[PDB]
Amino acid sequence: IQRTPKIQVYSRHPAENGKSNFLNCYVSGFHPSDIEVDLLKNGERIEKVEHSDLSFSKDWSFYLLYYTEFTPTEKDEYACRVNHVTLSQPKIVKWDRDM
Amino acid sequence: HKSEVAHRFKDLGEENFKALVLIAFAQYLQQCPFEDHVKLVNEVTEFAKTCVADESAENCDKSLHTLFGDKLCTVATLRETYGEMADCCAKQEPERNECFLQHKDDNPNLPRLVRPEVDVMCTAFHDNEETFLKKYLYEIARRHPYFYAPELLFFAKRYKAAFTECCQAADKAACLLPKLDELRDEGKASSAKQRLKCASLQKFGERAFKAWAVARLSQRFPKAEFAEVSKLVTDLTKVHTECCHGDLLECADDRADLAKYICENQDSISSKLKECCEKPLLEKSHCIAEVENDEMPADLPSLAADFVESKDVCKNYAEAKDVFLGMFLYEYARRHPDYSVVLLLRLAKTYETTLEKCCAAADPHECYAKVFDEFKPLVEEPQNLIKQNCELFEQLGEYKFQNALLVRYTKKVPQMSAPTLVEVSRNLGKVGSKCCKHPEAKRMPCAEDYLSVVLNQLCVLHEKTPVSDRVTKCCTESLVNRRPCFSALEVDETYVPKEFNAGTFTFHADICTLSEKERQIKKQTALVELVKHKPKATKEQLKAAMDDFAAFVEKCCKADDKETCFAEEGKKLVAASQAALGL
Amino acid sequence: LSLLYHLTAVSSPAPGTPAFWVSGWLGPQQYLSYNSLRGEAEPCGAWVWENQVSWYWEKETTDLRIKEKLFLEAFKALGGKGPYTLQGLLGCELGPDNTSVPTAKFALNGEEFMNFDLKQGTWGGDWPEALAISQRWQQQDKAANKELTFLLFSCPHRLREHLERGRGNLEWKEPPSMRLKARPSSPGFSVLTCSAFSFYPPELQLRFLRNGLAAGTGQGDFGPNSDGSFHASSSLTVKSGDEHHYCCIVQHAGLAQPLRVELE
Repeated sequence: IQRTPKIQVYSRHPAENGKSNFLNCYVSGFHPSDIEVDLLKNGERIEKVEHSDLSFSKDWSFYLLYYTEFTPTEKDEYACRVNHVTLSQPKIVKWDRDM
Repeated sequence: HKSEVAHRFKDLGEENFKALVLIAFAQYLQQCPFEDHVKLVNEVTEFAKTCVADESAENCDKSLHTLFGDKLCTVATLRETYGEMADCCAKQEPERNECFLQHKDDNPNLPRLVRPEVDVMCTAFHDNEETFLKKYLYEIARRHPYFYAPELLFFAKRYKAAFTECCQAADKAACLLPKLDELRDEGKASSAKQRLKCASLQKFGERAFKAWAVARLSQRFPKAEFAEVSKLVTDLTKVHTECCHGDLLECADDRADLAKYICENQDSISSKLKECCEKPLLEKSHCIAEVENDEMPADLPSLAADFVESKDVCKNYAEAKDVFLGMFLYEYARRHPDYSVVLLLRLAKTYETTLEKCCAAADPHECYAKVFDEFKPLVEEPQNLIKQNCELFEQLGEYKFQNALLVRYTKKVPQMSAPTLVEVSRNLGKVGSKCCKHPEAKRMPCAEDYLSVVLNQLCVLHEKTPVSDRVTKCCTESLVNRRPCFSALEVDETYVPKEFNAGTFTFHADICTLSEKERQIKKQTALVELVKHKPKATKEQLKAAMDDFAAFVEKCCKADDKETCFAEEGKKLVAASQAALGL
Repeated sequence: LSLLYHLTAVSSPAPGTPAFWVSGWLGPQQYLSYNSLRGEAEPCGAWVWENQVSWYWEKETTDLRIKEKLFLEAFKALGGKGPYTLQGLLGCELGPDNTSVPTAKFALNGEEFMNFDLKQGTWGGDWPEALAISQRWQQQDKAANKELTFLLFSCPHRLREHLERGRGNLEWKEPPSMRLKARPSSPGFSVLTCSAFSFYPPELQLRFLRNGLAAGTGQGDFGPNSDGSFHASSSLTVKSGDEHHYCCIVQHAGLAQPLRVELE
């Protein structure tokens, strides 16, 4: 069997231009466990992004949290890029603030 | 004998037999409730009395292993309470008793032994003396599964004595509490010593223990002939081999026999035993075991003649290597009563390695001629090491000294968890308190003997749950060279450091409600973690990072909203700490 | 409240990643992490500062190294190329009075297929794969015994010691910070999103009102932050220009009463 990842992008605290924060990409509900995740800043891969342990849910499906410290601005555009055997093409989800 | 249980009960008598079985049961089943063990002891005792009355009664020829096992497995089958011991009960003898012996827990997860108030103890002692004293045996045996059983009988007698003496003192607390604290400390030392004795037999073989014994006894009994010292060593070795294998009744019985023999052959042994030998059984054996060193026989000829100059050195060595080295150790040890046994054993080893090389040379005499010049540096290295550590202990105080060692050992063994490392540093750190106060000539032998004891405790536990191959190597390579091996370990560079991560850092306000010494253990955990994040960290990088931690705990604990502050100031501490360590 | 270990082995890991890793959970908080590259069981998060005993973490490390070997041996019992994923959920929940209920379930390539029978002390299942793995594990000296001990002794003892020693970590309460925001969605409609940031425990309720009357639950999502606090939101489609008649009500154990949230 195979399951497609679900992808959420959100910040740790309510976003405030100028204030330091963490940006989070939570990928869940997938199988098998091999998955490629990148955060993007103005379209560019961010270099040193941290991630939690690949863990799993009651239904055996995998999940994973990628994060980086960031300071929101009006100008800067963030997103999460995810690749996985079930995806015919890599999937980009944009950070839409407080949504 | 036709009945082993009869024979031991007859030789030991009921009081000691019952006390030893209690000890035995408590050491096999450390988690078992007091009342259950007493029950099992009483039934074994009922069975012993029957066999004494009639040595052909049914089952009286069963081994003591089978009887004790039968009794232990009425409760030890409950895996929920007893864990891997349930596996032992799934087996037949002799495999069963061997399984119990492997599950003796050197780190029992058992509550600290808090005292009641003095009045509650004294009332309990008056109301049921018997039960009060069995609990002492139980509570010590179960926390120290290799405690030397005959000596624990002696400790129990001292514990009784303190209560008998103090419970009607004008100031009961002032009389009693210092006595109980002394016993507690002597018991810990005694247990630690015996554990090292059992480890040397079990993991380094019978000759390792024989060499220790020859050394210590030759210092104690320096006017005895080698033949007499060997006889004593053989009997002492049988005794400890039985005790360390859980065969306590036979152990205590042979020990009484040794004590008796020593006391009937004083003129062959020592001039210091006269008063020891007038005492009752347990005091007698304790006294003989701690008796002061006899005076050395005067104007003794050099070791050069027999161990360097003689033409028969290689021959005598070749036929009987352990015996010949026994003779060396006897002659060296008796002339140096002030030396740690570890040091003496290290010198005998050096001499052994020298003959092994040189007796295969074309000219053995010339090759080993200077063998004694090897010794003086081996005597000085620990002296200097201990002098440096004592000075450091005196300049820093106990808490900072522990901190200095904690940094050292985390660097050496970053694979260990923080609580282990904090315990190891605390125990190593006690070397400063126990030894540095003694005169210079007793500092070094105190330090070296105590450090061997602590490291052995680290080793027997590490063998059960290993985390560093370096520790294993230092634990297994050479018993006598353990301390130097651990001393020579530098920062482990195989270890991949913990990366800093603000996002997973969590610290709550619960430290504020902690005492001074509980809060110090948190600072020590912080230290361990810093080092794991950069093993090569300097003292001054760590000082800075620790200063950030202490300021962070002092800021948020006095803040109005405490939990918010630890939440809020967490990200910056992590950033500051990382900067302090050069990232 | 329960202590559950999440165990995963893969036959063909991506290069530089572990073949076997374990996260340990006390309720919804991760307390332990382990993988086969580093080989150390370590505390996570607040648990790094637990008043804890010497050799505790080393014992966790030793028990998981055993599990590592066992999980890798399962692939040899299946044999051939796979690739395979083997997952286990092992642990316990504290019961009525000094009692414990175990859990010991396994899944192959995403499907539950095997469990451990505590009465009989045997792994078992129905599929031939379950038989192949169960039988390979049963053959090994001590494996079934170590599993029994791990589940019936070590797990409830560990659990109880964490309840005693880390009560403060489990009884932690952080209320959410709230935002209610409207964006355009499709022509003639806006999406309203009620967002809850950085809260623990995970149980939360979001509701929408229109002029004080019930407007719906909305469609929600939920997720963790890096520190094991949580994030949630829900969204409700409303007419363009109607947004300001709506608000959001949140309920959580960290708030003294339910909090009303107005548009920003």
